[PDB]
Amino acid sequence: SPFSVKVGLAQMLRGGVIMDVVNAEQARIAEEAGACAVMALERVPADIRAQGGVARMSDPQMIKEIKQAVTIPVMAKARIGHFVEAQILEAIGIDYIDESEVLTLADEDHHINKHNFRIPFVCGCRNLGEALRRIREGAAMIRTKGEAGTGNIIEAVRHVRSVNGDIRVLRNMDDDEVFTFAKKLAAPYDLVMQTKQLGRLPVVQFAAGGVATPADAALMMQLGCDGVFVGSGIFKSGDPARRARAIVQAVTHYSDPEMLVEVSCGLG
Amino acid sequence: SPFSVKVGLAQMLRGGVIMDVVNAEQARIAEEAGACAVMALERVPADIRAQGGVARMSDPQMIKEIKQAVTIPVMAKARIGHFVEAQILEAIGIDYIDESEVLTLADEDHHINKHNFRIPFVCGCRNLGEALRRIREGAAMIRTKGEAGTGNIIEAVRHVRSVNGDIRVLRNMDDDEVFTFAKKLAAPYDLVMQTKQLGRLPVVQFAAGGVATPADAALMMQLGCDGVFVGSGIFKSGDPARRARAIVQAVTHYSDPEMLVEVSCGLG
Amino acid sequence: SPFSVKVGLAQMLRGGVIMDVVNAEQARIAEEAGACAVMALERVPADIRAQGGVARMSDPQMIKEIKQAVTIPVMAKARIGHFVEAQILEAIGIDYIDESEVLTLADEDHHINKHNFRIPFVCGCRNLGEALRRIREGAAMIRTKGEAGTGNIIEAVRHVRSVNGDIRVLRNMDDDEVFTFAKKLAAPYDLVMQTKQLGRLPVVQFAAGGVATPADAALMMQLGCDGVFVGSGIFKSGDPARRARAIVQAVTHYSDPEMLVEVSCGLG
Amino acid sequence: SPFSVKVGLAQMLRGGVIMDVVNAEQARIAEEAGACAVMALERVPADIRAQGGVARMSDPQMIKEIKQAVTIPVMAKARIGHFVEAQILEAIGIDYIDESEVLTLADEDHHINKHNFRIPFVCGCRNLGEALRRIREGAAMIRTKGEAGTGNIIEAVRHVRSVNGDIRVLRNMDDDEVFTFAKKLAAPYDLVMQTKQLGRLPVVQFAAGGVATPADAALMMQLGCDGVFVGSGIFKSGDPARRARAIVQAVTHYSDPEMLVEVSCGLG
Amino acid sequence: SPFSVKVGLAQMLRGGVIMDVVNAEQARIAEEAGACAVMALERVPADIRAQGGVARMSDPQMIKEIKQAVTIPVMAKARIGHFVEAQILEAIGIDYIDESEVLTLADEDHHINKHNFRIPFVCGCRNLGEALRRIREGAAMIRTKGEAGTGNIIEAVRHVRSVNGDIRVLRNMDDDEVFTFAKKLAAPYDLVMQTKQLGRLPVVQFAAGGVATPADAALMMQLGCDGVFVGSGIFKSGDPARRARAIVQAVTHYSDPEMLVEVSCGLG
Repeated sequence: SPFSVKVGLAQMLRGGVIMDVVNAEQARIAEEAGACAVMALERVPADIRAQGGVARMSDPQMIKEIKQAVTIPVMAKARIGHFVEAQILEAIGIDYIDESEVLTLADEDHHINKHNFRIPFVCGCRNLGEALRRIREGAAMIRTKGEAGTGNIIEAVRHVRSVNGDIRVLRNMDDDEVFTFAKKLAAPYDLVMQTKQLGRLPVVQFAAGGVATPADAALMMQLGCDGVFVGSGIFKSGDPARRARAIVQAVTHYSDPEMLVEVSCGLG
Repeated sequence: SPFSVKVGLAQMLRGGVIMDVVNAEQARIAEEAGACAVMALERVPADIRAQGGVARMSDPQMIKEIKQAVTIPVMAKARIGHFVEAQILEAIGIDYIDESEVLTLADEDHHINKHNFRIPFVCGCRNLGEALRRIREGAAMIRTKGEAGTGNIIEAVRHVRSVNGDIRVLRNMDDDEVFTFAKKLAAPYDLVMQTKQLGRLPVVQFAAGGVATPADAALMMQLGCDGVFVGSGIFKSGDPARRARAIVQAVTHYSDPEMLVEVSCGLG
Repeated sequence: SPFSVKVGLAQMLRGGVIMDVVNAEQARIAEEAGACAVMALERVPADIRAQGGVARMSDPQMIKEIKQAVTIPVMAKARIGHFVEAQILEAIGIDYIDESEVLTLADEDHHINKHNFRIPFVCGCRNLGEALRRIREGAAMIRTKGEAGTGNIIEAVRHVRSVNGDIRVLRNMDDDEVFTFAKKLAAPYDLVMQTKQLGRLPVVQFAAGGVATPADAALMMQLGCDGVFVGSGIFKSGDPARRARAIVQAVTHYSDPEMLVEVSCGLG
Repeated sequence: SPFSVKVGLAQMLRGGVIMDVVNAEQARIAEEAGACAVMALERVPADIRAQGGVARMSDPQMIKEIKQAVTIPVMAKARIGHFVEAQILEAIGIDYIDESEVLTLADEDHHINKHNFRIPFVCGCRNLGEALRRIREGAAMIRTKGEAGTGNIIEAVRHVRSVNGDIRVLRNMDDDEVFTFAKKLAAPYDLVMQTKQLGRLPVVQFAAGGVATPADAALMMQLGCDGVFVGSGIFKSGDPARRARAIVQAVTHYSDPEMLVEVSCGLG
Repeated sequence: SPFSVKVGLAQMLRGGVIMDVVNAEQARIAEEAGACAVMALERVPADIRAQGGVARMSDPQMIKEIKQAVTIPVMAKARIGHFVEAQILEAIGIDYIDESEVLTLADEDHHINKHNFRIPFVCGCRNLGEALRRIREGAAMIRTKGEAGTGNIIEAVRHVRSVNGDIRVLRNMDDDEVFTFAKKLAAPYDLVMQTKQLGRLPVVQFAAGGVATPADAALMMQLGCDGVFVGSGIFKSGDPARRARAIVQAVTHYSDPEMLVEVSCGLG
């Protein structure tokens, strides 16, 4: 299928960090720091909503600027259910669309049908049922919804633990009981059974929302994530290159405390 | 698959009437009247529950007596979730097991995993979501839950209309909206989409529970059922052979009022 | 249209009394007493429900017996929503079908589509909205739901007053306000506007349920009904011929107190 | 009828964009950009209500100025239920009256009787029942109520999906069930049945309220609208001519992502 | 009676506009513009209450100034239940007292006994029952309570429609039912029956509260009012003479759209 191609595409991000960037300068710092992809963002949606505005797809022009500035994959956000925003993003020729709850919802009841696109989608989830629903709709990659722009990892920890815990429950579960389990999750039975066989999520699972420090990033990796997303927080500080490198280093060496000491020492 | 074989098996019952019988005499009357199958029943579960007892699988001996007495397929009831009752019934070599809510529930949370058997199962449903869940569990044939032993068709009409109505809703529905629809039904998405393509249920759909008269049986057929189940009510009356024939005739000639007049004239 | 033909058919009953009969003897007494039609009834539905049973269409045989016994029109009851019962009744060749809430409901959500039949239907109503809904479905004649087999006129008076009162409200109403009025009635606007122009119901309106005495029958006529239905109560008394005649006489001479004295004097 | 003439009048706007304008300068920009009509507006009602004022019909003088400045049809708003505002607008000789919930309600219980006018009316709706009610009152054209002056498309998407979804439900629905369906919609049965036969709304259906970007406009068209309304937002920006052209282009080429990229590139 | 004399006095205002004036200059503009009476007002009660003060009878001196300045009748407000304020107003020799809910209530439970005065009273009402109660107390003229100093006609429309609608209901109503109707209105039966015979209110019925534009004034007249009250809004604008004349012209020519266009064109 093209689906498995998209899934495979997403797997090459495993082990990596993805950074929110608002311009080409930041994008290069990200790339040099060793980010595996960048997320293009006209403005931080936190700030647009804090001022009571609607947060939409970013201007294609500014996305084009970032796509040119770097050789690593570029991602951008479409509003949930806004399949035309996604068509535009596909046509600009970015690598991944993030169907993002951080932007203003466009459809209260329906997500984008992501199978109708040739490029892979990221979606958020709070639990396994939601993850499996996004995947069936054609998401090639899952992140935690976490908590947008607070710096608080508590929500991301809840989500990772929730998802991973249900997968562990599912792995050992009497097969006869999986029907009821699928009902309670309101998830497609066929994806539930596949998740059972795999013993993990059929797609790459990243942590997102709240990851603020190297320690946070490493925690996410130790809890069994495949990678992390980081916000614009990195670039709103001193030596952005250093803070960027630190989080990449944390994710690469997530089980080496000595390394984590080094990258955290003197960050502010 | 063996699944499609079981589904195909069940199609031979299309256009037919299935009658509850409590002995071999009744079974022969049923067969001669033109019933397409019989349902073997130690005792009427209505009466066992009315006297506050538990209603279980029938004695294999009495089932064996009925299997011998007739050449039409024989069905018997297993309690919901009682997979060992089903194993016994399979080994006796009956034709269809009815996983029946009319018997005392054995498992509050789980139905039998019907895929683990080589003979086909009937299950009940009140709506499409329930039907699709029973099918995914491996039911080869669906009936309405209706209302056991009241003679009141109202519940069966509700169920037929409910199921058929949702199928019609599903047939025309924007494909992008079917994901959410599957969530709301708590039904496997893949079976929902298949039902959409077929424009009907993937399995034979019978009416059951409350069908008392020729008019009732014909109504069910006109509402789009593939056949009907009838209770032991038939044999608690004056000329059981006549009443039996009448319901068969009603189902065969369900769109011929003239015929329905004839079979109803002078029944009591 | 055939609709207007059915409406016209029903208008021939204007000024008349319709009597429930359970056999041919009673039917002839009814006819000779001057009833404009008879309602065939295997058994009184009151008694079938009082014993917790289901009340359905009557046996066509006993209906045939009554159709033969008399030259006045014969009516019979179909369960609400039971369109096959109605097909049978049509094919027997009776004159009017009563879609009757006195029988056990067959469809909780839908009435018979009465346009699909060539013979006229009676329906019950409690108010104008309900009346207009039954008419749009193709009822040619409206009766009050009243109160089955209590002998208590209070419900019938409520219904007549309700319907007539809303018609009077409608007759004078600002045309610009009729849209909202139709919304509140949940009735088809086109039938509402027609009722406004006519200043009465587009169909014959009879009183039913609770009419026990000559005084009751005359009251209904004075309140603006076109005729009345009477139950089997008549025949559960002395000189049924006398009691029958009395109600007919009451309806014919409903504004002549002297007559009403005469027919009521010495009845019980 | 004059009704079908008004419906036909409105159909000429199919495929088009209608823009809110507050003066003649803006009106010409709209016309040159390729708008199919303009909506004349003294002031943005959002601002009048935000300052706690009453929003009424616009001054006829300023409407006259805009009618002269352009050759495309002119629309103006009357308060709901304010039939005299509508008479004035008709007499000024504008092309379409919008009975608009964006203005201060004049009649809590009744809309204008739009049949009493010779020029066509637009009304808003949230669902099919409301649409069919406005049409029966004589609206020649339906728009979504959406959400006035937020730039948030979510309400408009809900409304389109709602209306279109119920039409799809209605298209396939058992005819016998349409009576109850009309009751639940509180909509005229005759218009419900007509909508069933047509398989779409008897009138042009436009999207309105929240449409902010080319992507939004195209989404509405992809969801099956016949055209869109846009607010004064367009003219509160740089090169208003460019932003205006962009939305027109988006609606014309709503299924061409490449086009949508071009018109969205560099908009701000 | 003196009552019918007062009623007749009030009828000579039929067809007219009454304007709130706060000085003699405004009073003359009103008179020249063709107002049929003026309402003397020390200060706008809206402003006295907006500043948390009590709004009472106006200073007799300022009322005397207005009575001298014009030859048209002068009205003034007394607080509800404040019969001594009314005695003072009578003694000053004004023409009409308005027992006004716009002023601070003086008696929570009782209105002025208006029969004890030789000059006619105006009272407000929201519905027919309230109107009939005020009349029995001796009001010679009824206005809607509407909504003081908002410019919003919605409340006045509600009241007119309410009153007129109940009168229409009453006109056609079965006489036998009028007793209960009077109970539900908590209105004197004798005035209810009189209103029934007349087919309208026994006294002049004016619209008041919210009438802001010519269109508003004409709407009130088209809904069946006998005249309108207008607030000080007129004089808080440009060319007060023009705006004054416009509303008078609107009420005189309330069914001529062309006229309404002319008087509304260029008002602001």
